[PDB]
Amino acid sequence: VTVAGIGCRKGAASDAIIAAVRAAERAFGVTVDYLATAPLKADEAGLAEAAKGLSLSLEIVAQERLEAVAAETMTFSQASLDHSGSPSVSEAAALAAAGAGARLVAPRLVVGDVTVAIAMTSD
Amino acid sequence: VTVAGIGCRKGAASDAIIAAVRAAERAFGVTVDYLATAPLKADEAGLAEAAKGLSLSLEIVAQERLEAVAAETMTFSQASLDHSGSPSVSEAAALAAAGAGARLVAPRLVVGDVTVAIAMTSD
Repeated sequence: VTVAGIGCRKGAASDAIIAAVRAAERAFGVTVDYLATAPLKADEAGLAEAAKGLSLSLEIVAQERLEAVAAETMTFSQASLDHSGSPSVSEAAALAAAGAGARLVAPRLVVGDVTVAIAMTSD
Repeated sequence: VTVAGIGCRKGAASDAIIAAVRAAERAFGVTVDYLATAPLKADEAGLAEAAKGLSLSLEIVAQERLEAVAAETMTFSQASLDHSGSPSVSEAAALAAAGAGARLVAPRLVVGDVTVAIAMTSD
């Protein structure tokens, strides 16, 4: 199971998100079967519409859960990230939705101004 | 793990959703640790804000996944629902987010015009 964590600036078109996910799939040789995000801000419709377009489920991960995941990856689950220290918001969202013990399999990707983080889980 | 599937009419206040979830918790003797919904319609902000207020994650379950779950519960997983035939949209959302083999543990609840379906999973 592979999760794509999505971050974007307030006011992002659904087709920009869709393009970003499919570009991530091609660039990394993965196939996303689940979408994830942090608590969405002022604009929220673009991301929800893109999940519909991609025919994928979306998990809007609570801030408490994001914080927990970020804390875990800095203590004993440091093998979950492929960079130093704290995960980014999108990275922590993908890892939270992925669950235990997921890991990040690709470097942080920005396509336009949509951030895509890919995580894969144990199974 | 216990999932509450949420359905509401277009234009529902976040506090109405919150009230509905906490009333479900009290009425059934459960504690919701995960929220779920069907592809959201014209209004979408009320439900996302309520998950933030309840400090719970939300899964917006894709229509393909909802259909699959509804199909499963009418074939061999009929023990997942406590009524006859097809699950409701909220029931199928809660069961999808809950995963395999969840079951519905409480009857369909409406509080105001917010529908709440509670599912519990194997673990």
